[PDB]
Amino acid sequence: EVIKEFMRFKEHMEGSVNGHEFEIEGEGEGRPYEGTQTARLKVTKGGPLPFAWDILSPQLSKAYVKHPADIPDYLKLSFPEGFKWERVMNFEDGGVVTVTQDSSLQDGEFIYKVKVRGTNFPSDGPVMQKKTMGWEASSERMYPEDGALKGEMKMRLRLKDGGHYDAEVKTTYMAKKPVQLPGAYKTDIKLDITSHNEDYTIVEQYERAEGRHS
Repeated sequence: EVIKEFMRFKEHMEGSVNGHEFEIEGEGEGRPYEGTQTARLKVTKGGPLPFAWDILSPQLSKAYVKHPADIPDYLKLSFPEGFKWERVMNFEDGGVVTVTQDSSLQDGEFIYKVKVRGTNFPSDGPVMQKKTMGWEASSERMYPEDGALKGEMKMRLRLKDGGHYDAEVKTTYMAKKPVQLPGAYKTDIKLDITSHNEDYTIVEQYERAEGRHS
């Protein structure tokens, strides 16, 4: 089995949000079959970012999702070659983030290359004003479509005030080879920022995800 009970990953992210370019590198580790992982991230160009780290967090690892045996683990099955994913997040106030990402397994470690593009966030919004405080747990609706695996969910970012700032998120996950697509199901996910420096140029995150029938 190429995917061991303990697996590390290395990741590179580049992109821009509202004209601000940046780059981030990260290294993480986790238990793929347990659906858990952590990562140490750092801004390597463009720091400090003038927008909420929260919008980048979900872009930083689907090989780490616990699945019952009766649900094909399409994304795990896709390794070592890997899979690619593209996403769009439509924020309630007009902000948008589109992402393209490549995942592969090279020499016992996952390699992630991510490109993010965010635009149209109001300068007085919670994103550009950094007033968000992490995501509430989500439940992504997974389903096979067009020979790919799709994911649909509304995500809620906590607002420093006490409210929430929402996003309708749509993701397409496509294995590099036609590994077995599963039927429709749901994945409960929770991502936590467990540590960060004041200006978020150094940040640590944890995420637990588990697939279950809907």
